[PDB]
Amino acid sequence: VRFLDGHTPAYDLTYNDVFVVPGRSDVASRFDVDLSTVDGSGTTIPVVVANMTAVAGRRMAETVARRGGIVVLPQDLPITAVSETVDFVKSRDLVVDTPVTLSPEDSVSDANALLHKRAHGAAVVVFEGRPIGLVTEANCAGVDRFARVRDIALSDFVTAPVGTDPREVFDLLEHAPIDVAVMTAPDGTLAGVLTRTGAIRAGIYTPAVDAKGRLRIAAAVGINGDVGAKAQALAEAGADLLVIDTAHGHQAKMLDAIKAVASLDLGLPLVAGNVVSAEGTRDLIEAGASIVKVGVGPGAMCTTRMMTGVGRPQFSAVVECAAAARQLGGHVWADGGVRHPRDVALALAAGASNVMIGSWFAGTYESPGDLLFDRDDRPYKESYGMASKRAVASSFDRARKGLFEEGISTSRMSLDPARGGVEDLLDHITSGVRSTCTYVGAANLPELHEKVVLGVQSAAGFAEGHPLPAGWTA
Amino acid sequence: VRFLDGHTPAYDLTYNDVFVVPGRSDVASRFDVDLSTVDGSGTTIPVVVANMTAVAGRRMAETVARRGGIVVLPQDLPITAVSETVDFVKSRDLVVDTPVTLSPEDSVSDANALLHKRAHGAAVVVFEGRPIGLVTEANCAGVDRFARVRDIALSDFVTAPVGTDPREVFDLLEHAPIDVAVMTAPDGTLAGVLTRTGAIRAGIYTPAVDAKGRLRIAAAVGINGDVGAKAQALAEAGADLLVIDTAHGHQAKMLDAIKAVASLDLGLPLVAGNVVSAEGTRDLIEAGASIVKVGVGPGAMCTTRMMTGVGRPQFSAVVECAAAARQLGGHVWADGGVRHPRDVALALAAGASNVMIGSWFAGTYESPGDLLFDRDDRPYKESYGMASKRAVASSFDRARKGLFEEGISTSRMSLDPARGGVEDLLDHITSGVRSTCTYVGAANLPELHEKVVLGVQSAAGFAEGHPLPAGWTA
Amino acid sequence: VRFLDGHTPAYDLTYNDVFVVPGRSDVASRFDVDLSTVDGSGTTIPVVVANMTAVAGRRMAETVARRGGIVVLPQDLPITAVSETVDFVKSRDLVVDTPVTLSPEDSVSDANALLHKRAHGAAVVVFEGRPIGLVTEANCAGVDRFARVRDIALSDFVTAPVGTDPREVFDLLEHAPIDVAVMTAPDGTLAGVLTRTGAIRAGIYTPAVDAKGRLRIAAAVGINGDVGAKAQALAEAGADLLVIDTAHGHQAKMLDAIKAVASLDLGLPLVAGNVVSAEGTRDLIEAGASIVKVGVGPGAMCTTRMMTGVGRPQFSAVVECAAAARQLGGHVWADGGVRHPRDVALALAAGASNVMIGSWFAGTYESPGDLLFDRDDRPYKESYGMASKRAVASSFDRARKGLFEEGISTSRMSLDPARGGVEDLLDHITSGVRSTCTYVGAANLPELHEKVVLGVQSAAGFAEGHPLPAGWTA
Ligand SMILES: Nc1nc2c(ncn2[C@@H]2O[C@H](COP(=O)(O)OP(=O)(O)OP(=O)(O)O)[C@@H](O)[C@H]2O)c(=O)[nH]1
Ligand SMILES: Nc1nc2c(ncn2[C@@H]2O[C@H](COP(=O)(O)OP(=O)(O)OP(=O)(O)O)[C@@H](O)[C@H]2O)c(=O)[nH]1
Ligand SMILES: Nc1nc2c(ncn2[C@@H]2O[C@H](COP(=O)(O)OP(=O)(O)OP(=O)(O)O)[C@@H](O)[C@H]2O)c(=O)[nH]1
Ligand SMILES: Nc1nc2c(ncn2[C@@H]2O[C@H](COP(=O)(O)O)[C@@H](O)[C@H]2O)c(=O)[nH]1
Ligand SMILES: Nc1nc2c(ncn2[C@@H]2O[C@H](COP(=O)(O)O)[C@@H](O)[C@H]2O)c(=O)[nH]1
Ligand SMILES: Nc1nc2c(ncn2[C@@H]2O[C@H](COP(=O)(O)O)[C@@H](O)[C@H]2O)c(=O)[nH]1
Repeated sequence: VRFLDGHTPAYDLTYNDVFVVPGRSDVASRFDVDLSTVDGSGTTIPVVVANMTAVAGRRMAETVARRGGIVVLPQDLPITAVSETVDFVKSRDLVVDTPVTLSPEDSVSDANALLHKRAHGAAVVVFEGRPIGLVTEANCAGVDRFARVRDIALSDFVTAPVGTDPREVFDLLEHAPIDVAVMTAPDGTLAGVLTRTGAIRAGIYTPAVDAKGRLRIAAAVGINGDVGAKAQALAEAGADLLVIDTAHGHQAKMLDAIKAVASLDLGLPLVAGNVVSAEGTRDLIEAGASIVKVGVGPGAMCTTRMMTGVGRPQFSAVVECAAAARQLGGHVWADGGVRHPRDVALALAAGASNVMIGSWFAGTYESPGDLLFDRDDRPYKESYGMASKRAVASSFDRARKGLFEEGISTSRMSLDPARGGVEDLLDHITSGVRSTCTYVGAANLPELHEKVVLGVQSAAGFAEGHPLPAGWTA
Repeated sequence: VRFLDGHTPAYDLTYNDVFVVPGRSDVASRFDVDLSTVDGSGTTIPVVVANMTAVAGRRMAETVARRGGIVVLPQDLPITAVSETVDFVKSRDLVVDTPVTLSPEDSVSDANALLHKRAHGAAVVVFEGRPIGLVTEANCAGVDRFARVRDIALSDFVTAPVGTDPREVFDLLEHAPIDVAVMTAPDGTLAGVLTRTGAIRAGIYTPAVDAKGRLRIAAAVGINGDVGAKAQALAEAGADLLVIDTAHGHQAKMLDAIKAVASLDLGLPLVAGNVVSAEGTRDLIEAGASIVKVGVGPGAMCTTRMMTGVGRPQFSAVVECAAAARQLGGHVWADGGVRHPRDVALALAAGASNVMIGSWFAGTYESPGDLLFDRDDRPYKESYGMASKRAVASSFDRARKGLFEEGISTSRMSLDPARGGVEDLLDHITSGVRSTCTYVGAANLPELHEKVVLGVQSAAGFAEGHPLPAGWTA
Repeated sequence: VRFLDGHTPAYDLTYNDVFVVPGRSDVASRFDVDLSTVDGSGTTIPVVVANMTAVAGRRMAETVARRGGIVVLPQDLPITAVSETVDFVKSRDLVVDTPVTLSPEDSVSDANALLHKRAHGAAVVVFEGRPIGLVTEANCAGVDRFARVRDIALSDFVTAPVGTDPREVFDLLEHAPIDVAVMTAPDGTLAGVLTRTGAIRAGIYTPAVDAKGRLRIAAAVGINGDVGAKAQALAEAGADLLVIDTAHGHQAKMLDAIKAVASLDLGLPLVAGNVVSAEGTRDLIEAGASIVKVGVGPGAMCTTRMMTGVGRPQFSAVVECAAAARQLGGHVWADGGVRHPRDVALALAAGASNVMIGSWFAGTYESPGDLLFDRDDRPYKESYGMASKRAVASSFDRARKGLFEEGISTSRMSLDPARGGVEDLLDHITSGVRSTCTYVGAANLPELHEKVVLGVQSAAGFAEGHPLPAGWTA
């Protein structure tokens, strides 16, 4: 990248210490620029969900892939579970979202636990495939948590067939007291759900599709065991991207695993990490990987920076690894340290093909973790790190390792009471990246890398401006 | 009853204004006295659970009937639901309690919502009828609320066949880290659960059984509609006692309903209410009822005392109605106003055959209401009154009545963190009644009525002594 | 009245110390009993709004008279103001309520200050008489308080002509997101507003009408000055009842004023007060008054009980004055001390023709005082007493009296966040009185006096039962 004249700091910079100065801009609207990545991951937006078990899940995978991102399935899960997740994700529609389906035979608790699994805010109830009503939080607040759901269904809900123009759906939901509309198949069976905000998004975003036209999804494995067999098994079942993720990516085991996956000629683009050095990035590229994950240490749940002096400020690491990868035709991802949309924009301008986002997304409805309400009754979720799952390999055997593996750190990730959905932070991040592109004047992401000019700011320089409202950022 | 010389107050007395003075006592241990009632309800202890939908339920019915009480099924429930409740209650064992059964296919939320449905504190998991482990609160605290239960089962649990002496079970649970022991059938199938405290109680209490030997249960109906048909339907399905419960028991509709049930010659003893007058009690006895419920107004959720000057201090009402009923060979129950075991003892000495307890029991695990945790994270349940269900009889039709029916009052009934089970308040109440009998010197409940001497105390006289600890009383 | 045998207390009783015991009841539904008073005031419900400047006003007068009560215009107001109030009150419709009318030329502050002047919760906007939309609190929360109202009008509102059956209106508002429906004249001009709850009430209550068919209203004067001229002036302008109200009603000036008004032969029934003695009541009856107000001292803002030993427990005073008035064919009103509906029921059973309610009603939208929000942001109003206006008669002249007149006491009267309207407390009071009548078994108010049986309870006897929720009672 290009820095301002005289900006040659003697220290490595994180996101807070570096900024972007505007430049020659010819575009006007932020919809003119495109966010499609060129790394081969196929994402039309530069957002990638991390490999954390508290962030990556079925609902988040489907939701993010619908809006143009990709989600990496967490490492160390049964092959059956990840295969089922992939089948569900690629079985969903490209445009209409799937609501929370409940049969009247279910219990009220089965509703109250699922209304917050999606950003819709109101689950749907189906009877032999026919959607007969909606179930909201206000309906289940006063009822026993184990009465039949049929006691809670309300018949005031908007219906529309699949293929309906979102323009009409928006006006239908304009006067509807509930922001949820049921989309039904031409035979009347429930096909999905189209939120008013989701209806608006349907014309803005474009889903990341595979060669068949289904939602893209990524899977991950560790370096322990037969990495080749695990990668081949994940390839058999649906998979659009392979990510080899470890706490330390500059290991001999890392290179051996990359070589093992590359020798299988699966055709899937290969992603590895993490290294915060040009030497590590070029070594991983040479080993056969197509993409190199960068961040080790800036992870919001990563205690390596505190257990050990090992780490690096994220921005400088991304810049160096991006230069190293582009010298060899590879690509890199920024991993961790993503608290604000400015982090996404800064990492993308630093040369990353896209940005891998972790615990920030875990504080949303679509995250696999269950929603909790704190002492002050604010929506939040307890996000936790991968810990030993990123490291190399009886109860005594478990205790021998777990005594010295870094503890599973947990942070209270609060949701924004209004924009609590993952699509809402996707909107924030996409708006930020588009604003950065317009300010720079670049119409596409490689142009965003090429034309950006960066500068160094002090701690007080980070203080100016307006901070984010509650819940929009970690 | 007999009052002290010169104690002729000019005001009606509640429980707080009256006390018991000791007398000639020949018994020493409180196990020497028996608490069996003579009203025909068959309860070996004078505790009866109220007819409130927040107190009476399947679990409370079974638990209280096991320890010698009886529970009245709430009025205005479907015939199928009450029939299923009765079948379950009479299908359970007389000695061993039933634990919370979970299959490994269930979700973690289905456990976490049920561990607090019983006072055991740890649910059991069954696989094809074989109990394979226990599930406690500490196990489910850190796991996602929708993983399979099999991920939570712990194999450290005590096993013992049915018919095992509780003496051995107590010593088995002496060193067991979990206070829950699994009782299994001779073929290995799960038959029930025997808590250490429950094991101790098994030798103290004696269950209230019917003519067949199954747990007794009572059902209730209102005065609206075909009361005779409803009573006959409740008689067809298992039922050990019929309670006609209304907000006002001195009505012509009340007498007509009593006559209708009496003309059916069901044989079941008939209970009616509520009247706080001797004239009302004798009228209800003449109408055909065998038992008259007394309290109207002292109910902890009854807002009639505040909506209207209508009401009465509970103790004087119980004394007068007891005298009226005993003049005619009938029996009476104290209804409402039961906050402390002293209330039970005072009502029983006042002449009531047994005591009908309401919202105090609703603050327990066995109550049908779901357990909630307050702002300070203390276990409590939101108990609510019957409201319009105790009164005589489209959405407009519902709004016409509900606008003027008394609102469903709700109170924050806190559980005691240690003795939160309904059996624990049963132990407190039974210990109090036995202590009252020993202090009076009576070996049986009619002797408790006959030999008791009461006195009147001021508000300051209620201040002396030690108040109950948190959660033991409402 | 009749007390229980042995209930002969040595102290005068307030509402809290006395209760009602049920009796022979033949009626079942509380709509069977009628609440019409026989004192000649014409009120179909026993609720009368006090003479306090913080309670009696145009909106409260119209609202209470619509539901069957009467409101006494405060003493010491200009003749023009009370004449305008009377003309407005008698100019309104008997069934449909009038909403808050706003022209688009008005300011947003003129809306935000008026949305809380009525219990509707959403004002109406008219353009040349045509209602073009509604204005709610949520609409004005985010806008500058001085933009034009036209920027706030929302067109989603239900319309219905006058004479429409409330059955259809209820179903129309069933799915409407706003609880406010606009009632329009057959030519399209705005005629009033029919709230869903108001639509239900329209079939329950019956308005108190004059000989012409317009809403009844009462006016009040002091004893100072030419009381005859003031009464004649109030008679010229519309008036349905004359109330001579003073702090001390057993004065020679009181008798002289009563004689002066009686000599005018206005025909309007005459009400005077206040005396808490049989001698005072009979003296005021002899002086020419038809009704005697009783309470002096129990007033929630009356500091006479604290400045002076002068006063009386309200219930005993009402009983004695009721007996004194009925010995002479007169009638009495309970004045002050009305915190709960039980107070209304107890005073009515004590023999009062109806109940005069004060600061309890001032904590409502319809009260003339402006709504305030406290430190915790809870809706409340600062109710204040009449102070020197109830007593007999330059800045020095003002300071000479005001230094020794009792200070204007002020209390923080909180509204219930849900049922904050005066019609809602009217519903509570009417439901309480009807419940008392049904428990007693009386079908009409003189029968409620005749058939009621009362008893004395201690302070602990007042503790039993459930307290009111927040905001329902003072
Ligand atoms: N009735 C009903 N059950 C559902 C629905 N979605 C999920 N479930 C059930 O709830 C379980 C947990 O839901 P998931 O969201 O898949 O699980 P999770 O661990 O919370 O999150 P993921 O990582 O997305 O799997 C599923 O295995 C189903 O048994 C729904 O819409 N309706
Ligand atoms: N797996 C499992 N499900 C249970 C168990 N007990 C109850 N359930 C289920 O949970 C539902 C609610 O339990 P109940 O306690 O009967 O219902 P409630 O309304 O909370 O209380 P009750 O008044 O006692 O019925 C039942 O209808 C069953 O479907 C148990 O031990 N194991
Ligand atoms: N635009 C508009 N102005 C109103 C409305 N009602 C009252 N006002 C104006 O606001 C003033 C105060 O309203 P009122 O409620 O009559 O006065 P108050 O002193 O608050 O209470 P009252 O004792 O009922 O008179 C009136 O004199 C009118 O000028 C309304 O519906 N629309
Ligand atoms: N070493 C380590 N890294 C973690 C852990 N949990 C998450 N990470 C890293 O941090 C990233 C997410 O960081 P975030 O975007 O939440 O700031 C993950 O993609 C992963 O690279 C953990 O427990 N240990
Ligand atoms: N009028 C009335 N009585 C109630 C209500 N809920 C409970 N009760 C009465 O109060 C009794 C329980 O009182 P507790 O024992 O909780 O003080 C019940 O058995 C019933 O008689 C209600 O909503 N209204
Ligand atoms: N002496 C006196 N009585 C007052 C004052 N304000 C109200 N009152 C009395 O108290 C009554 C209202 O009492 P409430 O119904 O609010 O308890 C009024 O109708 C009036 O009789 C005041 O300032 N002084």
